[PDB]
Amino acid sequence: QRSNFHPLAASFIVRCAFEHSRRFT
Repeated sequence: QRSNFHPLAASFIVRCAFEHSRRFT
C-alpha cells in the first residue's frame, strides 16, 4: 500500500537509522 507506505516510511526509517548509527558507535 502506498498510502500506508508514507506513514510506514518513518517507522522503517527510525528502525534502520538507529541501527545504522549504532554500528558506528
